[PDB]
Amino acid sequence: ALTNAQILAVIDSWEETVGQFPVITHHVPLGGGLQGTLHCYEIPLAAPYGVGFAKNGPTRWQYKRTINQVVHRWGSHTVPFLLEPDNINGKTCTASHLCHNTRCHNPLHLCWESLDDNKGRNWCPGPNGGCVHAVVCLRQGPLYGPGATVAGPQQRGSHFVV
Amino acid sequence: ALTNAQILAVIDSWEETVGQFPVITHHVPLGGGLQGTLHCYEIPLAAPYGVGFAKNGPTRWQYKRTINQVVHRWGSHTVPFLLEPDNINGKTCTASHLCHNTRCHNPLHLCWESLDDNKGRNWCPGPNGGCVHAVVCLRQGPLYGPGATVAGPQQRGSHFVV
DNA sequence: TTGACTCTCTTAAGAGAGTCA
DNA sequence: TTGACTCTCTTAAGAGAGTCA
Ligand SMILES: [Mg+2]
Ligand SMILES: [Mg+2]
Ligand SMILES: [Zn+2]
Ligand SMILES: [Zn+2]
Ligand SMILES: [Zn+2]
Ligand SMILES: [Zn+2]
Repeated sequence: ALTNAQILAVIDSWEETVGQFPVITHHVPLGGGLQGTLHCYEIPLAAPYGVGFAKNGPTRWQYKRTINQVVHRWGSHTVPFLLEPDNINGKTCTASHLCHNTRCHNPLHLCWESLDDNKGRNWCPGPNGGCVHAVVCLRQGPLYGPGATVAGPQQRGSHFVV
Repeated sequence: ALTNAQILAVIDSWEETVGQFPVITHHVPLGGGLQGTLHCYEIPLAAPYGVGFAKNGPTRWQYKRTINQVVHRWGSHTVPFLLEPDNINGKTCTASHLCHNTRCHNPLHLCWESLDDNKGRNWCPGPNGGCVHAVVCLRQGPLYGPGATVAGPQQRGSHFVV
């Protein structure tokens, strides 16, 4: 809600509830042929999810609290960042999973960045493979690799140059 | 159904027409601090675009040919790939700009790959910066770099471990 | 047969808000 | 007040199809 105290109280309640989510260990590629381990705090697959939490989509949740007799609601991963600017360079800030695990609500696996920065982590080579993200990746992106391109650049005639 | 010969004729007419589009020289990052040059064949900003071409969205066009009294229509960048498989790994193939210039219709700047592979090129370090795409990038992706993350991973209490 | 418009849809990373009990 | 559902929306890489003359 409006006050900094009220916002801190929301973050604190969220952390306490998410802190009781099951901790699931995931071994992950780091890049450079190395492997690491992440501990994701995973929201349950079905209700009940935790005090204040409800599912609005297959992989979407919201956190809600009643403050000053009014319901305040947020996307479930946005709560750690309620004191941060909600835009950057005219682009909306989004909660971005460094662990690429949507059910995870571990704030140590989240950052707050444009949707383009968020998406791009999917292809990052990872913290031991050349990640240049200033807020460093925790793992190689799941889509990193050579791809599966069916056909490359080509022409039949002689009208084009690269 | 259109025969192989008829499809080749469509591709040839498309190439003839696109080859007469304005050719614009662009200096581009290649990765590794190097600069290169791409020559884009750019569809006009407003009608007329060229024989067979029409705009269906702000940066979307279609190519249309009428063969034996039947109207056939294709997305304007898909025509080079009409003799190729149209899916791979259960994913639809998409025209993918290696030059990242949507108006460009140079077939030497296009490849044919899944939408995920397509998107990922936006963040590629480039052919001189570590590109691992099997069909190599022509330039560093426009969104490559450290990003502009507003807030990184953080907690207020001690409920979490990474 | 052709041009120049019109409309809505897909995907996978993210969102806000309403209906009931 | 809290829980458990419902719906549609945003973005930026990409699509198919209709109307009229
Ligand atoms: Mg993400
Ligand atoms: Mg692209
Ligand atoms: Zn996680
Ligand atoms: Zn990274
Ligand atoms: Zn081009
Ligand atoms: Zn590449």
